Amino acid sequence: HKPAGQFLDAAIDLLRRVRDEEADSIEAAGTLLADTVQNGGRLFAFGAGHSSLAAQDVVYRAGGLALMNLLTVPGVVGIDVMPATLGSALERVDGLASAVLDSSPLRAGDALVIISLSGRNALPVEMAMHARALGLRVIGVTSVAYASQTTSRHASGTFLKDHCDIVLDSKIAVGDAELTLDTVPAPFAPASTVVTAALMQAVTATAAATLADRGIEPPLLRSGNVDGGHEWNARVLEQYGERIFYRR
Ligand SMILES: O=C(O)[C@H](O)[C@@H](O)[C@H](O)[C@H](O)COP(=O)(O)O
Repeated sequence: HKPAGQFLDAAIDLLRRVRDEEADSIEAAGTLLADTVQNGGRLFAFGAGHSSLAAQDVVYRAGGLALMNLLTVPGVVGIDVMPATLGSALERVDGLASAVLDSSPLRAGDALVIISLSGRNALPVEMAMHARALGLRVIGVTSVAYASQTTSRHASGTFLKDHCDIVLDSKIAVGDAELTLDTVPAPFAPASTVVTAALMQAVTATAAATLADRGIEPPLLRSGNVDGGHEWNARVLEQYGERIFYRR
């Protein structure tokens, strides 16, 4: 009955829904990442604001693939921007996504994951449209419910899900808040980062296992906070440096 238990039970139920409903899509996404690695392509992940947190969770990560890179749009990487409200305004700016993609090392055949719960703003929609125009394969992590219950804020009238090769449904109901209290007018307690981080790890774990099953040793990193982790990782980062853009 207490709020903590209600929230955690809501988050568990959402993870169960992802496990039971998105198993085949997670497999397809992990397979696309493994194909891209095998074929010599690069891997990138993007999200704006709090959707950036799931993208970051798979980059330079203990237990994660060394080959996953972050596509950084300045001002929308997490909520670090001053003022934080500028992050929200930048999600509406047409042309930011193309500036960032065109400057990046992404090329035809690469894979880009785009995390956007709503999928409705100009920046993630444009990011997907322009990435596909550049020949990238695009995986979206998005709550498809928003596409029927909200209006697109992109000029095209379309949502992120309309421009993805693979769509992973992150299930969160409109409002991104799992609890209500009779005395309290706004809902509270968002689970979207819990779910998207979990979805992202399921995808990259699938990619790692798929590489392994093909006789390809997955380039996995170890935690730098267990003795010996940084030495292990140094080997891996050097080995795959050509497709890694967060170090040299
Ligand atoms: O207001 C909210 O819903 C979040 O606090 C906000 O930071 C969100 O994470 C970004 O606006 C990106 O939203 P999308 O994930 O829908 O792209």
